[PDB]
Amino acid sequence: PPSTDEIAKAALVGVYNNTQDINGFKVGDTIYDIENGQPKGRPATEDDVKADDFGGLGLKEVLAQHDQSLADLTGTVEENSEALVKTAEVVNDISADVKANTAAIRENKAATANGLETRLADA
Amino acid sequence: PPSTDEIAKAALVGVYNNTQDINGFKVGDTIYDIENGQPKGRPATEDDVKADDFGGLGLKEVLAQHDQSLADLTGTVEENSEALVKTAEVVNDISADVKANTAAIRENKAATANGLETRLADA
Amino acid sequence: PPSTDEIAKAALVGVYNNTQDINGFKVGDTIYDIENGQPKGRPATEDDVKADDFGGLGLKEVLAQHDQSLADLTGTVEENSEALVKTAEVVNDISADVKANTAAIRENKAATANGLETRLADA
Repeated sequence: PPSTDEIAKAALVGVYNNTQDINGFKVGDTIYDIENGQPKGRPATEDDVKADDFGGLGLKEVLAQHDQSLADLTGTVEENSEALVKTAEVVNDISADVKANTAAIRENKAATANGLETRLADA
Repeated sequence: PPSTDEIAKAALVGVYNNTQDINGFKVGDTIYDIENGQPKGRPATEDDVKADDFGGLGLKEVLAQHDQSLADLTGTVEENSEALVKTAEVVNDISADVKANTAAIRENKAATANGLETRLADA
Repeated sequence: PPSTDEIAKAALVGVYNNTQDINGFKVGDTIYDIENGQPKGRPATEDDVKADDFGGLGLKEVLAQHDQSLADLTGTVEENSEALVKTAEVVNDISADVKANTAAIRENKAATANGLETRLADA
């Protein structure tokens, strides 16, 4: 069987490894495992750091980076939403002016006494 | 050296601390450390909660909040993408009408017997 | 009291559980607890997997999924930002053409000798 002493040491080493998973590690930090039922330390190299799923940052630090990313990205998305509204307002305005002008173009597309005397004269 | 008993107790306390990191803690939860090689508990105060990198939420809960944020933010981004397409369609439509009207404005910008008788008469 | 042996075993089991929280588990993985101060294993069923807050993925894997989501979503948001700029440029262009045409429509909306002789004749 494993003695109480071996169990205890394996638990302590396990705890250390989870603590590095949570809090991160860097070049030169001790990395521990169990060998001959004894804890054995060696220094983390840059290869160990690169082999870690998150480059040794630890879960807490990656989560903090995600908080910053989320807040920043939400800010850009908010700026884009407002730009969309402003653009839609302008476009509707332009849509009214193009129709008013169309109607104007349509509209502007408009294109005895004698016997007595004789007897006397005879004398 | 540290006895088996001290190793075991330090491992148990280490486990408890990682478990609080993962699952969170709140005011009044016991916080444990090792003193004189013995585990020692004290109550978490609001100062301890505030001093934690994630306010005592724990890694699981912060990750759940990130799941909700991601799903919500992706929904807004999806709404913005569709608004963009609808806006582009309308704008292209307007772009066709402004050119048709321009051409119309261009186009509408258009702006013996006698001797015998005598001898007789003599008589 | 709890013996050193019980403390050690409880620490080892605690470590295993945190390690599954961090790294994930799947159907058929051993799940351990403490019973009669002894560690006791049983196989994870699909019910256990479903009962886990993240379906047994583990914190590292959920964080990796969040990295992929963040990078992808940031890419869409970047595409939307550029589409917005291109749309705004086009709209401003159209806004200039609608005003030029308006002014054109306005402008095109334009709509003794005798006594001597007698004495002689008498002879």
